[PDB]
Amino acid sequence: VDTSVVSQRAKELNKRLTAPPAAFLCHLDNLLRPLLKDAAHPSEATFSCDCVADALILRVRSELSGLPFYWNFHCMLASPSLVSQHLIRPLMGMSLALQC
Amino acid sequence: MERKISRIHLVSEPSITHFLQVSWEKTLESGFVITLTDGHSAWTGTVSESEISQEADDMAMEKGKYVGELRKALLSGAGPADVYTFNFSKESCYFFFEKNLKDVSFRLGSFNLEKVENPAEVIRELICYCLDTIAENQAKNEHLQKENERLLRDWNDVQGRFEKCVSA
Repeated sequence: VDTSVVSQRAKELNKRLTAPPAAFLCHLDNLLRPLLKDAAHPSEATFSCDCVADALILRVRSELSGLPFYWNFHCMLASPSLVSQHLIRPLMGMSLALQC
Repeated sequence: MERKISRIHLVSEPSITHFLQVSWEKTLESGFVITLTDGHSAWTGTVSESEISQEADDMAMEKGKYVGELRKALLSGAGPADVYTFNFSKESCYFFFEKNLKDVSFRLGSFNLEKVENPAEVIRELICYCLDTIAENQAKNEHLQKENERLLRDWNDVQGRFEKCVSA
C-alpha cells in the first residue's frame, strides 16, 4: 500500500479521522511493533481474520488515546516469486549453514 | 437543573474569549441546553436524548465513554490528557468541537445553535446566577469557619482535661 489509498481507507473506516497518511502510518507502526517484537505484552490491540474468496481481511482495533482506531489489511495471494524468495531459498540457505 | 459556565477560545478569533453555558436537568445523558455568548449576542441550542444516542452509535463507541469525553470537553474537566478545539461559524450557526492529538483530529461532536433576538436578558441571567453562586459560597465558607474555630477550641479544652485526668 502506498500513500494514495491510505487516506481513502482511513476516511472510509473512520468517518471523523482527519489525519495525514504519515501520522496514520506512524500510529499503525507504533501499535504493531510491540506486538510483533514481543508476544502480546501490551495486549491493547485486537486482531481478527476473515477469509473470503482468495482474499484475506485482517481487522485491527486499537485505542488511540482512548478513541477508536480501526484498520483493515486487504491481502491477496502472493505471487510465486515473492513466496519463493521469502521462504524457499532462505530456508535452503539455513539448512546448508546448519549442515556445515 | 445543574449548570456550568466555561471559557473557550474559538479558533476563528484566538485572542477573544467566548463563554459557554451548558445546563442539564437530571444528567448529561438525557440531553442539555447550550448557550454560547461573547457579550454582544447569544446563540442557543438543544441536544435531546435521541441526538446524543445517534452520535454515540454513529461513532460506534460505548455510550459511557462518549459521555465522558463530551463532559471532559464541554464542562471543562480536561486534565493533561490532551487538548480540544472548537469551531463556530457565525453566518451558518454550526458549532462543532473536536479532540486534537498528534495532528490527528476527531470530530467529537457538532450542534446547530440559533441566534436569539434578545441577548441582554441571557447575559443578565448569566451574571445574576453567577453572583448568586458567589454569595452562596461566601455564606457557606463563613458559616464553616465558625465551626472550625469551635472545633479547635473544644479540642483545646478536652486536651487540657485529659492532661488533668492523666496527671491525677
